[PDB]
Amino acid sequence: SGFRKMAFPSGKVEGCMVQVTCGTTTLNGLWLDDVVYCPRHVICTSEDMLNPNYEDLLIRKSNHNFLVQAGNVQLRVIGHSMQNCVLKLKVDTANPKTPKYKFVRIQPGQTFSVLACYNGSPSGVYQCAMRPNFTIKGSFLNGSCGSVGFNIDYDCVSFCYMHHMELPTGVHAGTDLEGNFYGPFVDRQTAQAAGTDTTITVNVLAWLYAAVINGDRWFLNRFTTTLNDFNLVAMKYNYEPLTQDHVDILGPLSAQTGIAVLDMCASLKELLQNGMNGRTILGSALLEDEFTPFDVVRQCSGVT
Amino acid sequence: SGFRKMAFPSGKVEGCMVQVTCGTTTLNGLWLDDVVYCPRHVICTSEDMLNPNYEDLLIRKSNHNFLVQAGNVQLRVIGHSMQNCVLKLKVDTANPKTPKYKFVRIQPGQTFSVLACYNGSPSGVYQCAMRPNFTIKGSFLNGSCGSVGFNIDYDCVSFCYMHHMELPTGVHAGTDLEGNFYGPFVDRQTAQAAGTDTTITVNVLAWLYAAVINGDRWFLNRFTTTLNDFNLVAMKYNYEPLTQDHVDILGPLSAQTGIAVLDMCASLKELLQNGMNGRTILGSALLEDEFTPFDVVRQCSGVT
Ligand SMILES: *CC(=O)N1CCN(Cc2cccc3c(CCNC(C)=O)c[nH]c23)CC1
Ligand SMILES: *CC(=O)N1CCN(Cc2cccc3c(CCNC(C)=O)c[nH]c23)CC1
Repeated sequence: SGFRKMAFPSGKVEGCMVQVTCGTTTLNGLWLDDVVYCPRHVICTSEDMLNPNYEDLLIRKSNHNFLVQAGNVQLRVIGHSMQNCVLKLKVDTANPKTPKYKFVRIQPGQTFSVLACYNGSPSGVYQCAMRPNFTIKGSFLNGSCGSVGFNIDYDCVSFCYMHHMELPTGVHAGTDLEGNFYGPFVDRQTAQAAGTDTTITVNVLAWLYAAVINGDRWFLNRFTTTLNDFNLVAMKYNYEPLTQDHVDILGPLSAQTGIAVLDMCASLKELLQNGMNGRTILGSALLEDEFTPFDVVRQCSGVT
Repeated sequence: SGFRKMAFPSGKVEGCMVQVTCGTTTLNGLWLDDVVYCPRHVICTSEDMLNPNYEDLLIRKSNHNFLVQAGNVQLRVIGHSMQNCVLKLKVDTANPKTPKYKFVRIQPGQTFSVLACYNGSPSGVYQCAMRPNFTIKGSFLNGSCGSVGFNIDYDCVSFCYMHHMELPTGVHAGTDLEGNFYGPFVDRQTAQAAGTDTTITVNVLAWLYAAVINGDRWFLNRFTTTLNDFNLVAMKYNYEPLTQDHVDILGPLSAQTGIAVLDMCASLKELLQNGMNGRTILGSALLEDEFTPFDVVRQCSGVT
């Protein structure tokens, strides 16, 4: 027992990290097979960052301008191309440590692990959720760009994120591995509005189910509610409206604990309206929304 | 910017994990060079767990009874010995993936990453602190025993923990890599008192410094305090007394932010006496104590 914000083991991704340098700018790249993927802003200087014309900036660059170093060994760049906001540098050597992998575009509300890197070297790993507003609340300093987010299903790494920027608000924005940004963000140093964020209701309910499984039960009550009633409360407190799809995903946890999903909604309703009266749930003094129903089941069943 | 409970990249440790089976019991082992380290209770059945005589149980076992599997390859066991609460199985093959490593006994209040494993397969990674009462609040299910805790300094892994047990209270106990338990715990299925836990004061102050660096400043006040005064409040709220050694360790963060350590103590004093009035600090609604001053500096400076 016990419940922690657990990230996937990062080994398979550490073996893919490389340093990409173009001119004076250095960031991280992801080496899979004979291709290195990195943010296209590796070709900018601070002089260009306010309003870059990426097509024009990339035209002044040749394969020999992209310096790719895997730890201490230099990769020979034999092709370069821009796809959306990523650069794909074809190298002459396939990464011997390339795991089985997929490129996936995750949905808002889903979670993933991030391997923060600096100069191609992994520094740490943590679990994130893609916010409903398509930002992530990460931990990224200058040089962390090109660090990736991923999920691991047995032997397969599904890469879902590459870090590109920090908003003036301190939240993070990035792309899928095809270079398409999550959200309305553009890779330009400009004021950018992150939309109104909401709390991921299905994840809070999943975490309440994890709390019951792990012993924390004080919040369970004698009440029930309806999806309509619950959603009136969800709206007042800026929670995502709960749908039957969310109830269906919570089915396994509802079955394991014997607590009907709408009964758990009534516990959540009372916690929203009354607060936690100074108590904690799974060591937290707030309602946690960064565990999906899949994460809770995995952490409570023991999947490797 | 941004602040997260970040664990070390687990790659170097994933390459050391093996499955150890003895009779019907399976747990995890750590393969470093030609030795596999695992909890000695791998030789028990539930029939033995209430009051085992480990010396007698180990005498009924031969090298061929210890089945060690590294992923899909079987290791040949050529020696076995018990050191405190660990077994050391000498194998005929040195682990090709053995990183540079040390065995260290961490101090209470220090942090480390845990790579939770099942059947020799890594499932996830999270950051822990060794509680002042020598327990850890982890996430471990049956079969997780033998999972290890560690720190990573550039290329060197310092193994500090091996998981052995869950107390009836749900907290976790284990040993250093010489098999010596942290705390008064014994590897026997019996009622065991974890001492009174305290909050790691120097870590809460370190996390308040991380909050200031990352923008969360609402808690800073116009007050100061003394070590004596602060410690009267620390005692009332079950915080560890602050010493000059703790002030000295906070020196770098005090210098970086320009907030004198005793001024930060006065902010902490007011948070303890007044609570957080429904506000948050670094996304938390409670005072976080699982970041050391070293962790905060590493996460805020970018060390890989
Ligand atoms: C992650 C990293 O290493 N960074 C250093 C280079 N920075 C360049 C860059 C790229 C795209 C968008 C940028 C913005 C958006 C506005 N943000 C702020 C804080 O003003 C700023 N710099 C950008 C990315 C970060
Ligand atoms: C971690 C793991 O895989 N476990 C399964 C085997 N268990 C055996 C064991 C070893 C040492 C001490 C034990 C206790 C102490 C009392 N705890 C409770 C909850 O009653 C129980 N089982 C023990 C360890 C866990």
